[PDB]
Parts: sequence; C-alpha cells; structure tokens
Amino acid sequence: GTSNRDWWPNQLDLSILHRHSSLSDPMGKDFNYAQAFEKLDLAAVKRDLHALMTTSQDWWPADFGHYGGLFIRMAWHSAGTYRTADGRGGAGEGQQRFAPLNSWPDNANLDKARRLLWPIKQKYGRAISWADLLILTGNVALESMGFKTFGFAGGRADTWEPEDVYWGSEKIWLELSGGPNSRYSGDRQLENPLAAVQMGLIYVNPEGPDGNPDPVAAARDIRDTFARMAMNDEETVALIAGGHTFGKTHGAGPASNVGAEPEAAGIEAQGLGWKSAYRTGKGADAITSGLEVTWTTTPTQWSHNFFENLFGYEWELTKSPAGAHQWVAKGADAVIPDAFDPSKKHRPTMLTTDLSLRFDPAYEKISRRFHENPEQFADAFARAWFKLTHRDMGPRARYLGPEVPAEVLLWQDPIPAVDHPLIDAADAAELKAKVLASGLTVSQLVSTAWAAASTFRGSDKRGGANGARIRLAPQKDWEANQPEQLAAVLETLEAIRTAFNGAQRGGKQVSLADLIVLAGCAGVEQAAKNAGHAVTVPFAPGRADASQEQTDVESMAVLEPVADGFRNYLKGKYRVPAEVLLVDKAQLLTLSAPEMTVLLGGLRVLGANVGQSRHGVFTAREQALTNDFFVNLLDMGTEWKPTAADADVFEGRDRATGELKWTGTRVDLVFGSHSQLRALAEVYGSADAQEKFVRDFVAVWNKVMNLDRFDLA
Amino acid sequence: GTSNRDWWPNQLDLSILHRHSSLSDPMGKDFNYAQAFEKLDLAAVKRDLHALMTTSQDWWPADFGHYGGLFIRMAWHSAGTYRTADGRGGAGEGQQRFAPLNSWPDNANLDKARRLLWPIKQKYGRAISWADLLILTGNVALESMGFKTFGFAGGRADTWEPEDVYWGSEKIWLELSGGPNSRYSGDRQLENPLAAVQMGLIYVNPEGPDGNPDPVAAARDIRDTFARMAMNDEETVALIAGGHTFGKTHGAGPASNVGAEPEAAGIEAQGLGWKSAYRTGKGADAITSGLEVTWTTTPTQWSHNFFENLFGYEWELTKSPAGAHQWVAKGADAVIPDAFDPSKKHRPTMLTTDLSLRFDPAYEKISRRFHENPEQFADAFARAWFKLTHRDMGPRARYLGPEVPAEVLLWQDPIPAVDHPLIDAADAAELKAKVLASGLTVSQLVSTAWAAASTFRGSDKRGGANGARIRLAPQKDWEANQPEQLAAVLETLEAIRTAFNGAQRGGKQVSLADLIVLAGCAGVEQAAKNAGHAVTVPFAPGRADASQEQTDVESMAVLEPVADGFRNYLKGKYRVPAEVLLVDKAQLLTLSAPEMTVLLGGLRVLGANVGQSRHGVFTAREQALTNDFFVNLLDMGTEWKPTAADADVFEGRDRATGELKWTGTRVDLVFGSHSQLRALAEVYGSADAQEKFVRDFVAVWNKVMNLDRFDLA
Ligand code: HEM
Ligand code: HEM
Ligand code: NA
Ligand code: NA
Ligand SMILES: [O]
Ligand SMILES: [O]
Repeated sequence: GTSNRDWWPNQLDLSILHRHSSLSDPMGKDFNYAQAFEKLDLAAVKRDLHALMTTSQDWWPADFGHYGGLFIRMAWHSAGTYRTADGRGGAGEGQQRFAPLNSWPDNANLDKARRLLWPIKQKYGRAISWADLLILTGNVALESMGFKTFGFAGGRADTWEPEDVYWGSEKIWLELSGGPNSRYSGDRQLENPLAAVQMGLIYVNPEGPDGNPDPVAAARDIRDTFARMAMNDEETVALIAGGHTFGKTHGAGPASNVGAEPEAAGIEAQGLGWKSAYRTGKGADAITSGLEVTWTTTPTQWSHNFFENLFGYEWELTKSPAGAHQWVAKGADAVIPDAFDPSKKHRPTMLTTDLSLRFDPAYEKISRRFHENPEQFADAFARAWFKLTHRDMGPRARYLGPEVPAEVLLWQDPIPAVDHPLIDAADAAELKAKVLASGLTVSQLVSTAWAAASTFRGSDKRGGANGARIRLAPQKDWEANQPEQLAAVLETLEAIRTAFNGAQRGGKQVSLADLIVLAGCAGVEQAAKNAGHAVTVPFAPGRADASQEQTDVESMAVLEPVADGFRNYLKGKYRVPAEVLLVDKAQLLTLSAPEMTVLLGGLRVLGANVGQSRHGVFTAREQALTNDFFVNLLDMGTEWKPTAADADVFEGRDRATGELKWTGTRVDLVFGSHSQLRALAEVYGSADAQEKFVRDFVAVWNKVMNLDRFDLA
Repeated sequence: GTSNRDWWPNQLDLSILHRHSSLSDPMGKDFNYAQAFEKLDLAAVKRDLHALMTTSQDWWPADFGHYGGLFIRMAWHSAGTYRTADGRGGAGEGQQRFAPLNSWPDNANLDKARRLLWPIKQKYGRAISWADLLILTGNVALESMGFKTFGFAGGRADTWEPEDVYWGSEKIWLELSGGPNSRYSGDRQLENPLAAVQMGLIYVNPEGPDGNPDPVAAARDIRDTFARMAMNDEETVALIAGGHTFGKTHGAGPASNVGAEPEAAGIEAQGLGWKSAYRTGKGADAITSGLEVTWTTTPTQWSHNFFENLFGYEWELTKSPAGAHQWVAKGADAVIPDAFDPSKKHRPTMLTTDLSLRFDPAYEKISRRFHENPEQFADAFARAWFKLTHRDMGPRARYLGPEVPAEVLLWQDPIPAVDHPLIDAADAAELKAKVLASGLTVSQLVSTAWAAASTFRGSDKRGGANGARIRLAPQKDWEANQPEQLAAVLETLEAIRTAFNGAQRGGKQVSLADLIVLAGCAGVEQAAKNAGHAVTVPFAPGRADASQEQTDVESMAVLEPVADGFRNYLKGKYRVPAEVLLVDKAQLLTLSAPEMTVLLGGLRVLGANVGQSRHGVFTAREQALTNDFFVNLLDMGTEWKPTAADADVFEGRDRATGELKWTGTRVDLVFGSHSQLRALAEVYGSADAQEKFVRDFVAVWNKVMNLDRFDLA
C-alpha cells in the first residue's frame, strides 16, 4: 500500500509526537508503576533469578551450565544504545524487546536471553517491568558469580511501542563506512547524534574498524563511541575488561547457517530469530557474532584473569570457524574450559577490541593499574556498571527500592534536599508582584524561565529548571541564553530573593530555582493581563539550588541548545531543516503537536526570541498574550517569499500593495504550510479561540516548568 | 533516517489502531462537536456562503464571476472517495484537507476552493467543522445557482491527521493499468477494496479508460466505480449530468506549466499547490485537469441544457490546448459563454465520460427519460446528491440541524422508532435467566451476539446489532454466521421474546435486537461463573427491529465478512495475510490494540470460532472466561511449525516429547510473534492478570455491543 511517507519522503513527521497514547497501553490510565514496584518483593525476584542462572533449558543450553555471561551481555546491550547527544537509547524504556533493537545483529540471540526470563516476568507481573528486569538480571548474574554490585534502582516503566530514534541512514545492516549513506566524514568524524560505528552495532566492530583487525585503530573507535555514551577512559576499560571476564562469544560454524532476525522470521518462531542450520543450532554449536573466544579460565566466576591473560601472553591473529578475525595466545597451553565437554580445553583468545586495552597507550596505563590492583578494577567496574545501567533514569527522586546506592554521584546532576518550609500561595503572590514591580519585562521573565526549564529532555530525563543551573557554568554562557541579558535578570531576581528570605521567620525561604520559575509565571500572568485576561498561572515550589561543585560542566555541554525553534534560534547552518529540528525539540520536551503549536505561537508574541528577532513576531502588541501569531500567519492577504540574502528567511507582503508586513523563518511558516500543523493553527486562529488559546498556553507553559519535578510524581 | 517499515516492510502496522488519540486533537477531551453545531447559526453561515459565491479573489478569480461550479466539484470530490467495500473515504471526516487527498491530481486547485472558505471557517470556529462546511458549501452553490437541494445534515466531526486507507499499490501518480502494481487483472477486474481506476483519481479517467477515448468502454468503468461508491445507473446519470450542468473544466495550456502539488510545494506556498507558469497562471489561463470543456450555455444557472446538447449534436474527437482528448459539437455555432471575456463564445464540448451517458445503451435510456422529463432529472439529482454527501454519516440519529429531510430513505438502513416502554433491570435479569434455562450454550449465545454486533464499521458507521438484521436476508445466510446454528438460536430467542412480551402490561416489550445482545451478555456472565468469577455484564436496551423491506439486501452484501479473525474465519485464500485482515477488522470496529488482544483471547475460549474449529482454542475449559489463551500461547514448552497440508495452519508440540498440544492459524500465532502484540499478550498472560483480563473483556464486549448506539450518544 503506497503511503504519505512514500509520496512526500521529506515532509515532516508528526507521529513521533503522538506515541505513548493511553490507547496503546494495556494498563489502566490509573496504573502507577512506581507504586506497583514499591510493593514487589525484590528479594524473592532475585532468588528466582539466582536459580535461573544454573537451570539450563534444552532449547538454548547454558554455556558452562551458567547463563550469567549471556544475561550480562543482555543488560549491557539494553543500556549500550544510549547516546549523550540526545539522550535517546538506553535501558530505561526496555526498548530491546521492540523493533528495531530486538533484531539488530549485535543483539543476536538476546531474544533467547529475554525468553528465558518470561517465567519470572509472568510470575511477578506488572510489579516488575521488563525494563527493570533486564537490568536486575544482569545484576543478579554478576552477584551470583562473585561480583559485588554498586546497587540497583527500579522505576523504569515499560513502554508499548518502538521509540522513534534516528539510528543512521544506511539501508544495509552493518554497512562499512564510506557508502552513499556514510555516517563518517572528514578524518573518521562520526555524525551526531550517532554513537556507533555501523548500523546495527552497539558501539564498535569487534574485528576492528570496518573489519580491519588493528587494535590501535580500534581503540580510537572505542574511545569516541564510549565518550558519546558518557564514559571516559577509566570507565571504558573497566566496563570492557569487567564484562569480558565472563562467558564467551559464539562462532562455531559459518554464518551462512544463521537465518532471519526476529522481525523477519516466520510467525512460527514466536518472536525468536537467528535460527541456525549448523549442527544442533545451539549450545556447543551456537553461532551469534561469528567469533569464537572465551577470555578467562573461570568464565562463570569473577576473577582478575582477563588482565592476567591480556598482559601474560603475546597474541596471534587467527580466524574463528565462521571466518571472523580474532586473536589466540602464542605458545599457550589449553587452560580455558570448554562450555559443554569436560574433557576439552582451549588456548586463551581475545578480540581485537580487547587488545585495544593493551595497545592503546592511554588504556594500557589504566589496564596495568587494574591488573596490579584488582580491587581498584572491581570498584571502577561496579561504579561504571551502575552508571551505564542507570544513566537515563533521570533524577534520583525516580529511583525505587531497597538497593539504591546512598552515594550521590556527580553524573546524576544532583539537587540538594530541601530542609526548610516552602513558600505558600500567598507568598507566591507577593513574590510575583515584587518581580513585576522591579521593572523586569514580560519578555525578560518569559525568556529566562524558558531558558531554564527547556533544557529538559524526556529521552534521559536530564535538564529542567530544578537546580538553578542556569546561573552556573556552562548554562549561563550559552549563546541561546543571552548571557548578558540573563545575568542582569538573575541579579535582579537574586536581590528580590535575598529581601524575601531575610524577612521570613520559621526558616521559610525560596530557592532561586523556584523564583526563576515563579517569575516566568508572573510574566505570563502579566502578558495575559496586558491582553485583558486575568489568569492565575499554576506554580509548584520545591526546587533547590545546586552548586557549581555539584555540576559537571563537560557533561552539561550536551544539553546546550543549538536549535530551539521556540526562541527562533539556530546556532549554525545544519543539514537538517529547521522545522525538523523543531519537532525533534518538541519530542524531547514531551509535547504533542497541539502543545507545540500553542506554545510556539505564544512565545513569539511574548518576546521569547533570541536577540529580540522580529521573525515570527506577528503582532502589534508584543508582550500581550494573544492568538495574533495564528490570525496573522493565516491571513491570505499576505504573500510570502524567500529573501535574496537568505532562502531560510521569508518576507510577508500585503498582496494588494506590496507593503512589507512581517518576516519569518521556516520554523514560523511551517505552521502555515504543513497540512496537519496548519489545521492546528486554524483552531487557534479562529474567532472563538482567544480564551482557549490563553488557557491552553498556560497549561503547556506549566507542563514545561514541571517536566523535571519527579519529587512531586 | 532508516525506519522499521524500511527494514521489515511486511511486518504488521498497529499504528492504524492508535489514530484519533486525544494527543493529536487540539480540542479538549470534553469537546462535543454535536453540541457545538447545535448552537451554530446555520442561516448566518449560509448567508455568508451565498455572498462568497460572487466575491472573486484575485489570487484565483471566479469563472463567470461565480465560484459555484468550483465548490460543487469540491463537495463532490470530498464525498467521492467513498468505497462501499470498507466504508473508507467519503466526506464525513473532512480528509480532503489532509495528505494524500489534498494533493491528488484529481483534487488539483481544490486547495484554492478550501482556502476561499477559510474566512467563514475562521468566523464560526469550532461550531462548524471543515467536514460539514465542505458539503454545506456545495449545497449553497447549487441553491445559489437555482437548484433546490433535498436537505443537509450537520455532524461530521473534524479529524486531525490522515486516515490510514489503502488507495492502491502503484508508486506513480495516475499510472495506467497493467504496471507492476496493477489494480486491474483479468477482464478489467478492479481489485477490492478500490473504487477508482487509477491512483489519484476519484472514479474514472475523463479521457477514457487508460486514456483511450471510447465512450462505451468508459461507461463500463463508470458503472463499476460508481457501483463501488453505492450508486446505481439512475443515480450515476443523475449525478454526472447534474454536476456537469454547471461550471467548466480548465486546460488553457500545456500541463508542463503546472508545478508541485501541495504536499511537495515550498513552504512559502502556505499550503497551496499547482502553481502554473502559463500566462497569469489562473482565471482565463487556469490549468487543472488539462481538459477545456464548458457544458452549457448558462454555466452559473441550473438548466436542462446538458441533455439538450448531449442529444442535440453529433460529436467529434478533438484535443484541448493541453493535448487532452475531448469532444466538440459538429457544426454548432459558438453559443457557450466564455468565463472571462464577454466578446468570446465557444462551441459546445463534452468529455468522453459525458458521452458515455448517450452511448452506453442502459445509460442512454435514462438520459433520454431525463431529457424528456426534466422534473424527474431534478428530483433524482437532488436525492442522489443528498445520498452521495451523507452516505458515510451513519444512522439518522447522528444527523444534526434544521435541514434534515424528514423522509426516511432505504439506503440509510433505517431503524424504526421505539414507541413503547423499555425493559428495566429487573426485566433484564428475568430474560437472562430464561435464556440460560433454555439450554442455549455459552458458545451459541456469545457467537450469535458477536455475529450481530460485529457488522459495525466506523468508517461509514453502517452495521451493528441495532435492527436485528441478523435474522433477515442476507445476514442470516452468511457463512460466517453459521446459518443453521444461527437459525436454532434465533428460534429459541424468538420463543422467549414472545412469551415475555405476551405476559406484559402497559405496552412494554423487548425487541429481538435487544434480546440477541442481552442473551450474549448472559452467555458472558455464565462463562465468567464457569471460571469462578461473579461478573455482571452491562446492557443498554433500546434497539428496535427493522423489517425485511427496510433492509436493502444488495447494499447489505458489502458488510459480509470474508475475514473475521475474531471467529478465526476466512472465506477463501487471499493475497493479504490473515493477520493484516485482523487488524483491518479491528480498525473498523474502532478497537485499540489492547482491546483487539483481550477480545480475541476471550472469544477463543468462549467457543466463538466458526465451525467450532479448535484453532487457537488454547484451553481445557472451553466456555469458561479465563486468560488461558495467553498463558498457553506464551508457553515456551511448546514449539510451533506450519503443517505440510497447509502453511497457514500451525501445530504446537511439546518441546520435550513431541506430542501435539494445539493447532492455530496465523491470526492466533501473531499474538506470539509480533513484538508489540506479544508485549500485550504477556500482560494478560501474567499471574496477576486473571481478574484484569475478565474485566477488560467485559468492557470491550460491551463496547462492541454498543458501537451503533447513536440513540444514546
Ligand atoms: C568494545 C566494546 C565491546 C565489544 C566490541 C564487545 C564485543 C562482544 C562480542 C562480539 C561478543 C560475542 C557475542 C556472541 O557471539 O555471543 C561479546 C560478548 C560479551 N560481552 Fe562484550 N563487547 C564489548 C563490551 C562489553 C561490555 C562493556 C560488557 C559488559 C560490561 C560486555 C559483556 C560481554 C559478555 C558478558 C559477553 C559474553 C556473552 C555470553 O557469555 O553469552 N561487553 N562481546
Ligand atoms: C464520470 C464521472 C466524472 C468525471 C470523469 C468528471 C470529470 C471532471 C473534470 C475532468 C472536471 C474538470 C476539472 C477541471 O479541469 O477544473 C470536472 C468538473 C466538474 N465536475 Fe465532474 N466528473 C465526473 C462527475 C461529476 C459529478 C458526479 C459531479 C457532481 C455532482 C461533478 C461536478 C463537476 C463540476 C461542478 C465541475 C466544474 C468545476 C468548475 O466549474 O470549476 N462531476 N469534472
Ligand atoms: Na533514552
Ligand atoms: Na468513511
Ligand atoms: O558485548
Ligand atoms: O468532477
């Protein structure tokens, strides 16, 4: 059947904003996963998982009688899709069970791992999500084999359809770099937001870059991809050596024996894939990656044998039975156990990417230190495993259960506890009036609050106005935040705050994070008043102010907006049209198309544009909250044309006189062009819509202000 | 960006079930269009529409100073996508304003018509939908030009995204038949459910079949397509001749002058398309279809000139200025007015498809009768225009406003008014006990009520249990309804009914339509009791029984299910896989994926399969309402394979012994295979889910029983 996407493959796709509807969710609209999880007997689930580890099923027999290595890989892949550039991917939504991830070649045979967990899932039901269970099972695997984990938090709610993620443009699984849709350009520069070297890989190619088995070159790819998954050199070494202390790879015969991935398999496979014609097709004959490596002499026990082997031998390039490049220890004895036959032993083996840990000079130093001090290795691996598996969970307030680590980690963007009484509704009114009396304008107040709250992204639940990090490096200096303007507003607000807090009794005080939000609320109320409408904008206190010392400046860099349609802002010239980037930002903010539309139209007439640009400011009463953007956009008395100087900027002229009325960007005009957006704009531009426009704007403003408020969840 | 659809183009698309979510809708979830419409000043809207007729805008000047013809085509095209096969298309959701229909070639320049209506739409706001306004505008155009319409009902709610409709598989706009994705095969057989001869056309090619200008062959295409839009020969002749009494076609220069359709145009076009480089690009120079024909000597007034010209001249094949085939009156004088220049006149002209009305022998007789008896022509056209434009609105109960015709028409599948007291809750309890005491089984009761209620489709709101048409021709003889078994059940129910009604006072009685549904409710209650659960199933009385003479048997044929996954039924072997047909059926029933899942799993264990097939009956306690379907489907102790005798039937065998445990179809197993459906099945197959399964089943059962109950809306 030919679809709109086929006919108009470059029109904008709004369906990404309408996922996660209550229609697709089988739980009641009242279901609260956190409440279900808080009643789970987590100890009982772990005891069941522990027993599973050594209870082999004949449809996928356990290597060495222990599934631990398989489940560690499963949990690591569940997490290992994460990209810091947009916060997409990660373990937090259990997306490994859906397309495309369930059928990525790097996820081959993890369908079996997930199926092994069905009986436990079935037992505990809605009290443990698949997303939590995946991670939990990796923890229990590690515990069962003698490794002390750093802790575990539940609270990843299950999702019910695939997330819309850009995974790259290649039309061929695992395509080598340099094709017509190459994700690389220049000197092996990986395109943002990607974090893997080939379509369908988690990070890197275990044979080496584009298959070339050079551990030094491979180390470059490791370092770049891991950095794009928020991991530094020490964390990267600890993760790879830690993981590869367990289990084995599977490459017992030629890859041409392996059939269709799960999404392409026949219905009778019941969601499983990669059925293999090679001998029994499983167990001793398994083929997964094609490589056939077992790293340590005790694959079912934590040890420091990975580094003893890496540094204790020299390595020879060889081929697996499927033809994949891999390395064997020169002159070694057969000291590694076989996974099924107690009478057979094998020489130590390694992947090209394992050897990177020795042959890259900066990794070598860390690997040596971990080899000489295995307790340092164990602690680094525990911390990194925690980080990896929790990186997209959001604020610590979302962490559930009895195993949450008490240590506050800098990577969590921590928010201090509030230890004083909060402002009440009368105090909020007094502060709104003091803010308005200071002479801060609607434009300044709205722009400042927008800048602080709009860093939130629902992908990894980082950002938001909680913390007041807008006053800190690096947010205070982002160009989108207008650093000089911002500084003058913050200075005025900080004086109001000091005066209010100094006049209190009882220990009551207001955070600057709260005041910034409240002040933006006053700005929206005043704008409504300027239009003749009396509204109260909701406000919930309880944010706290984080310090510079509790803020990782480098980690914060990925939250910088380089494109923010809501402020008509674009930091440079990009390959992706600006309207596409608007919808991308709307999705990260968790907005629907109607919400996006209302919010944009309002922000335009409130003076939220960076630099005071007049683009899209289609009103003669700026700083009044009206539906003028829509009424003027939709007026067929104006004709629009792109400018000579800039094809991305348009002039609206009176059709009859030729007089210049307005200018706008693609971001503005899309609302008059795209057939679904223009239908939304028509609702808000109708004669009966001014009260609705104000109400719906106040509601979406409040939603944005509260995106990070999981303390009130 | 490579997507799941790109990698796995034949996996099933469930997003079709999650359209129309409140996410995409800018109105509140409380908005009720009927209530808004009931307050509209319809008379005021019409007076604005009358004024618009002759208010020419320079950007698309009105032919003859009057936009009536353009708006008549606009309304006709809005209605003219309707297919009786699935009830999809039609004017009832205003989908002409969205992709792909807004950009179909046959809708060229109707973007101008719709934009001329924006100021009216803006003025009245939510109180008149675009869907209603399109049709109203065509009515006002006809009235303005002298033709009295039969009536008008409001109540078409606007929609906010494109409908998922199969419009054919061709990848080229307007591709001629016989290509790699031909919609024709055999002796000019058009594939179901399609109702147009080429991709992007409303019905037929105005030059003739595949462009060949043979009016007799064209007539065959006219008759087949119009039949597939619910129109017989008399209605077809009346519509074509009635429509082409007005206005003109547009073909002033070569088609190569015409630019991108709206969905491909630049953002500056602000939703419009087909910008033309030919001279002024508009008015006297307009190019729409490429034909250049004006049918009557008074194109802005109702007349009897269409048939005077059709019969009064002989016709010669010629070409338009764009090179399109059309016909000119041999030896005629220049009697037709020009649209713009009072000093020019033209010879009468006709399309190939116009001449079909004379050269097809059956149309000739109708056309002659209409020529000789123009009052008959007028009344037929008024009735047919009403039908065309309201065909998809559903029962009469949905018709709003002061212009609804009082005459009840056969095509509306009318339901008699209820004129007696309805049964109350005590009476319902008494009838359910009598039903259960009769000896009717859970299987019979459930299967019968399912058969009655599940004929509903939300596409055109035909079907459902209202009317008791299951006891009439042709429903009582459909294979899917198990005619013999059905007859036995109905005989028992009719006896119950007779006895209950004979015992009443005060004129109370129960319809058989109600009793069918109520008896199905009793069967569901009984099934829950068989499983140990105490469940009351909601029931709403008020259905009435329609007569045979109120049931057009040929019109009812298109509701016959040839595939109904919910009864594991397929009438033959089809090119579309059965699981695709299930989701299609779920969409017509208005079900979400979780609803579809729960419903199907319950029906299987209640004995709703046609022929008492064991396919998918994964329980040892049939006729008990349990979640056994899910628990057994998801059991990894069973391995499934297709049978030797039939690749569409699967055997599930114990993995350890090889013993046969179950059989299933593709419809059954998809719930175990599709990664989103299996995630749903997992929720209902969990240990905590038995009570939820029962409750969610009763809710969806009730939903289906009430799909046609617009009397209670
Ligand atoms: C450069 C990064 C990495 C590369 C290229 C890589 C590559 C691979 C490959 C190719 C396999 C074999 C799959 C098969 O045939 O079954 C595998 C296995 C494994 N990986 Fe990694 N890996 C990397 C990092 C990680 C990390 C960070 C972890 C966990 C912390 C991990 C844990 C494991 C485990 C436990 C297995 C064994 C699975 C089994 O016993 O079934 N790896 N790895
Ligand atoms: C065999 C069926 C039909 C064919 C092939 C057909 C074809 C066409 C074409 C090709 C045009 C010219 C488009 C343009 O260049 O502007 C047109 C115009 C029109 N048709 Fe039809 N038509 C059909 C049936 C109908 C019916 C059922 C109605 C209404 C009841 C209708 C009413 C109109 C009117 C009013 C116009 C004039 C538009 C104007 O003045 O701008 N037609 N038709
Ligand atoms: Na994420
Ligand atoms: Na329809
Ligand atoms: O891995
Ligand atoms: O038409």
